[PDB]
Amino acid sequence: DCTMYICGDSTECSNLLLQYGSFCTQLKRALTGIAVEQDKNTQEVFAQVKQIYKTPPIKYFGGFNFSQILPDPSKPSKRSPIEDLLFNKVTLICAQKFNGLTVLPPLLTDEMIAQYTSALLAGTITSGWTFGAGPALQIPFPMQMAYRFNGIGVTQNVLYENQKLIANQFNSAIGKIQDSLSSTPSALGKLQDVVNHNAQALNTLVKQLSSKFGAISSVLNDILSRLDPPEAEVQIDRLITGRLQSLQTYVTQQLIRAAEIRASANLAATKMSECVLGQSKRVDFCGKGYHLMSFPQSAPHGVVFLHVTYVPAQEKNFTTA
Amino acid sequence: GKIQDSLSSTPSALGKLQDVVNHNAQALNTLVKQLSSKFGAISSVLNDILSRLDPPEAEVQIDRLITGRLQSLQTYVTQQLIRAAEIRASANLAATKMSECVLGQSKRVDFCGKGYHLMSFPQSAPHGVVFLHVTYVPAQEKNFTTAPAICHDGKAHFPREGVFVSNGTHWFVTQRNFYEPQIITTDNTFVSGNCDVVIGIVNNTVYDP
Amino acid sequence: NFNGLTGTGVLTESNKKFLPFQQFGRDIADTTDAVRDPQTLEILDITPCSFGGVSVITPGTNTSNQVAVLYQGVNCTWRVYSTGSNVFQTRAGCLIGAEYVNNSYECDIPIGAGICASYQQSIIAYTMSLGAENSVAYSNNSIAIPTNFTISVTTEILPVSMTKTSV
Repeated sequence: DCTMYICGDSTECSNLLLQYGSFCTQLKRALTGIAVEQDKNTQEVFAQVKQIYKTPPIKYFGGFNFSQILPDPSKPSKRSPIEDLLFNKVTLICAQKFNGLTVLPPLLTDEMIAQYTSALLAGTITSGWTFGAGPALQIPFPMQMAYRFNGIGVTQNVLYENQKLIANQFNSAIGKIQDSLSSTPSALGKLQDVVNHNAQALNTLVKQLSSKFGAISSVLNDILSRLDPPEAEVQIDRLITGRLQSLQTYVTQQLIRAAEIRASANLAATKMSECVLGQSKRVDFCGKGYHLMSFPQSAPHGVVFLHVTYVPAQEKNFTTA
Repeated sequence: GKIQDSLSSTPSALGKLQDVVNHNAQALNTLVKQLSSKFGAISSVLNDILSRLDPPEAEVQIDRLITGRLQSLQTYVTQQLIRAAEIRASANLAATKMSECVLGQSKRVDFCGKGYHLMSFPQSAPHGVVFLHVTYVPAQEKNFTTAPAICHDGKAHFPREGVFVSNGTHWFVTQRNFYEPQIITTDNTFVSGNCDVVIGIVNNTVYDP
Repeated sequence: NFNGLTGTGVLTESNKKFLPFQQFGRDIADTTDAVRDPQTLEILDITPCSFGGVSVITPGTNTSNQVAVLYQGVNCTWRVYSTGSNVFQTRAGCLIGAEYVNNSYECDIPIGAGICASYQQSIIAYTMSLGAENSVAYSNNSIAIPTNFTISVTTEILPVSMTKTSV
């Protein structure tokens, strides 16, 4: 708010603000613009298609235990247990809610976000890339791995002779990445630092509420009490100008971080477009090694892309002609 | 025949530049309207202060007026800086899109159009550009039965470019993304391995001249 | 006001341990959210008066004149005085001037937290609808092949410049 931040219930401070005028309106239009732009990033990072699907009931998927990515029916927030553990690892609401630090509630719930992620995962897993271009065209899953192998220039007979070992390796990889996300907190850091960075930004904001701009007190009402308005205004203008420039610097820091996270969100949406809806040949852009699969998982203000990739293991040199 | 009537229908298309134009306009309006303002001054006009008051104590209003004007123009120039940065990034993306979608056929899915991209055509605009992407979309489909392995003479065979299709009346092989019902011939399939390691195995015949 | 310093906000009964000569339970925001009664050994939680935050939801002037208004972060579970048609209690806040239907529709005008409103011969509100839902059956041999092959065109808009100027 313009007034009740920079003033109390003293309308003379608002009168001096109206003497200055219209500078807080620029901050208001800036914050509304960055808020609706963040909402735009959110709605065009996940809601690629309005045609929402759901999973088939049975899992005959070639011995692929997809239980960690499948939405758990026991939990009312029917999301993947991976996402449940991610929410558990993520760590200040009501005290900030009534001080002019008016947090805007998110227009998109985590339930519908998880629903969209589940829908796109189901569409990829039952149709491949066919739903990405146009209508959803279902395909057999071994057909999907065969075409994935042909995407990286690999013939399909080797897949159809060691798909059992491929399934066992994939299940082991799923178990080890489940342990790995629970192993170190470094994976959570790229979102935790953002959350606590916004928290300390608002914290130094509320500290600079109690900042002395050369007056007797940070509060103005006692200054208005001990001295007449012929006297106190020469302090009042200095305090309100200091609060105004502090707000401008805070808004500037807000918008530069908004631009940075906007570029990050654009890159994330690009990777969702490329790595998830198809097999890109951009090396290390869809993960290191030859990219095969990629699944996204939701997170508070974020998304984790897991990537299933080929690496060679055993080799031998031979004479070449 | 769509796109002209598509563009004259709604102003939401060029609104993505109209907002920038009117935002620059209202920014300049704010800068020219902040001349009439109170930076602690008795009047918002300088030579009126210099006329109605003596110099040597008038500068205590002139300096705060100066600081207010400088703060206003500094905020203006920083906001111009951030807009210039983001529009430069978007224009670099636009130049990349012109370099890929117009000068070739990129494989970046849903980047040079929607669906399988074929063509791209640029058209200029006041401080802007629009791209026309001609893409392919499938219309409607039909369901079929799949079997990868065809074992002839106890020998496994896999179709090369396409998959086996079971019409029920007859049994063919087609391409990967569309339908071309084609008879079994040796050039369409590669031969490898035994017939005891695969799922979806089926028995069928092959042609040789 | 109590012993010098003052405050503004509603007062409830605190339920936390206080020390001898403990008078201020100020948090990391340095706000007097808890105070000791200067007469008896009674403890007070201090929570400030709830602000508003007012937005108006209305279609076009050519469209209609019926309006609705949201006060965000208002726990009506009130302070509305002149009420309108009906009251609803979104997680965003307290909304009047509209009614909530039991079906979900397209989010043409978003209110927030999955709540979206529109116009029927009346202003209606609903939960956000995900879209058309269908599941394609999967089998060990189920495949789909397109039959007809159409051509579409898409129009996109990208900025280039702004007005170069000097001062």
